[PDB]
Amino acid sequence: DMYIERAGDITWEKDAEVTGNSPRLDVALDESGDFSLVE
Amino acid sequence: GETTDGVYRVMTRRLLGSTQVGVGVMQEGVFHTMWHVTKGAALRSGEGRLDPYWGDVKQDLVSYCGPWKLDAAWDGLSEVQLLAVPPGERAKNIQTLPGIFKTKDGDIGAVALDYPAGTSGSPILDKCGRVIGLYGNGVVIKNGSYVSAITQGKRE
Repeated sequence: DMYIERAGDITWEKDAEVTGNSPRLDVALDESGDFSLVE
Repeated sequence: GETTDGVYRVMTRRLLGSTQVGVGVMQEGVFHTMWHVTKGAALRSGEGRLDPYWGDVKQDLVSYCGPWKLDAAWDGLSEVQLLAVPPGERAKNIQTLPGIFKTKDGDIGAVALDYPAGTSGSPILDKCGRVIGLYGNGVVIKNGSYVSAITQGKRE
């Protein structure tokens, strides 16, 4: 039995931690909603 | 139950203790999450019940109490923020420049940030605080790193 609990407001934070790269990938999406890499 | 707009954890007591299986967005009286978090099951909010209203396994999305309301889109140029809500940890904003998933049916923004599976459904936002999609359906790339699509639904 699943239940939900509030965790916060949805707002942009000024000076949030900035990280992560920006990869450009060729991908395929199957009927089950799974993404896979295309090579 | 609580109907205030915002980000919520999705919990279960079926397993050991209380386990966080995902996250979602309450907006305009509708609860929005990824299909793989709830498998389309009903949810509880205090003494209230949220019934599924729309869902699609291929898009990996589901809405409760009404139709999908989120329609903002990544502009293809700017940094966005993942409002990560990890299991047992406070909601935290992470800023990043999305990459791209190129598919036979068009291109989708993607965020290269790696959080526990229970963070699925966390919202990705633009600089106006609008939800441009949900985090948690993606792929594991060459060096073992996780990259999530920015998954957004259609507002009918």
